[PDB]
Amino acid sequence: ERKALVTGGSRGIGRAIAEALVARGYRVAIASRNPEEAAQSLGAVPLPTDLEKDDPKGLVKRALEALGGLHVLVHAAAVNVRKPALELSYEEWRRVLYLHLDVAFLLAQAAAPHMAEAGWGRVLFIGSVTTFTAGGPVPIPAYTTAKTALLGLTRALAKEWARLGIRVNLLCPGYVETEFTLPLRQNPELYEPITARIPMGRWARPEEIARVAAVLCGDEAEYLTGQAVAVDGGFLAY
Amino acid sequence: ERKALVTGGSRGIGRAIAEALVARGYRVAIASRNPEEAAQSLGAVPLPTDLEKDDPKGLVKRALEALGGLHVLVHAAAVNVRKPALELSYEEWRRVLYLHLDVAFLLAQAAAPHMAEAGWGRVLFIGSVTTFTAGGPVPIPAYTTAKTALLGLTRALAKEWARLGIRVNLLCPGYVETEFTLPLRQNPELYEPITARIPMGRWARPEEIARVAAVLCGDEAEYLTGQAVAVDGGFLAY
Repeated sequence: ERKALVTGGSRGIGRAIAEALVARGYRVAIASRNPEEAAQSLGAVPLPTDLEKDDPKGLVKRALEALGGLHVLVHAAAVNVRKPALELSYEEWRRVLYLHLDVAFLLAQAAAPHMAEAGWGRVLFIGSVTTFTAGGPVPIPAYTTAKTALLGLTRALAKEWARLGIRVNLLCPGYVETEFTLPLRQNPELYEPITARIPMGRWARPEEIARVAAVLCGDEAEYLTGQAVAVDGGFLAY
Repeated sequence: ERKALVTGGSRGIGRAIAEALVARGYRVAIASRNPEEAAQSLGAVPLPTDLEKDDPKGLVKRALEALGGLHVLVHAAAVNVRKPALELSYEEWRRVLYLHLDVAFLLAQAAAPHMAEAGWGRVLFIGSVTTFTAGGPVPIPAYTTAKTALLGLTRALAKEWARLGIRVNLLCPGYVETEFTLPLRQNPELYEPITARIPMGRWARPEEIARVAAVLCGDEAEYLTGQAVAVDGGFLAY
């Protein structure tokens, strides 16, 4: 019954979330550069797009038309430039901040009217342990800044749209085994020091993160809004 | 299949959580001073006890024997002495800190071995918006201290028991309509200023809080531990 749009939905965390939503009976549309194969496999509508360049408003419009409505928005698209601040160019800084933060704002702003019309909505932004820390041995200042900024956006939008029936939250996955994080998992100087700080002693599978994402996209979150929910195996608590 | 013990389970938030767990197929035991009627109504095992005086270890033992095991512990017992610090006696301070914090530690410490034996466990402590603030117009310094202390205990136990298959989290309900909070709801000078800060514009029903509690007591929290999850209608984000 609920209609959902998941960006970065062809692989990694986004894919896992899309699968979880389909399992809940939601009509799902996934956006990424080449979502065709994943969409057919998951049972979702494919929406090819380059979110680093294409107008976000346009993607929301395409989702509304493809689904016949829009109640849920999950922005799980991922990109990164893992370079220290003094090496990072402004173009690279902007690339990371645009996709993670500006697009988050633009997508949510475009989706809200439709959720309000339905009187029910769920916006789920994707954070990180870097929403609360700086990534430790990994040089990701731009990513850290963007993922922390999302907590402010989450609070701001949650505050303004609560009366409209929309809940806005920030799911903060910990260290997860995906293609996106391979550079970290393959480097011992990164993987070892990080994993030693995870009480559960292992990285997460995307599906384990998606279990919580589904909750934040359902009736379970009726009175839950403007919050970050960290699913990190105990990393931050360590 | 899962066996759960819920303190403060005859009314308010505890009762709602017990109901939610029974709905999930869990075998539940509720503890409070007079749980008989509620237990019969909910379909749970009654465990009469005065947690402000009776040895917590004894209650856990009684739960294990009544349920045939123990996988879940929810400490939702509630008490308060709403007096400013300069008026509060040490006895009153200790009354609040003992029931909310010391008993939390003692119950969890006693339950952990059984959860570890089963290789799966969920400990859910109950926080408050006072885990992050001081209660605003309400004079509750002891309660604030205890509910904030629980976040430290949550992190500490989560860190040590993660490898044992136990997840430990702090559910922080916002302003909820229960008998316990009537003094706040009945006073305009308290209710009005507080509610004006809740984006959703209303207090929660216990059942709405329980929806999230159930998640934190299930497989959805497999990779979620050592965290606080606030379900407050947007109050803290405001």
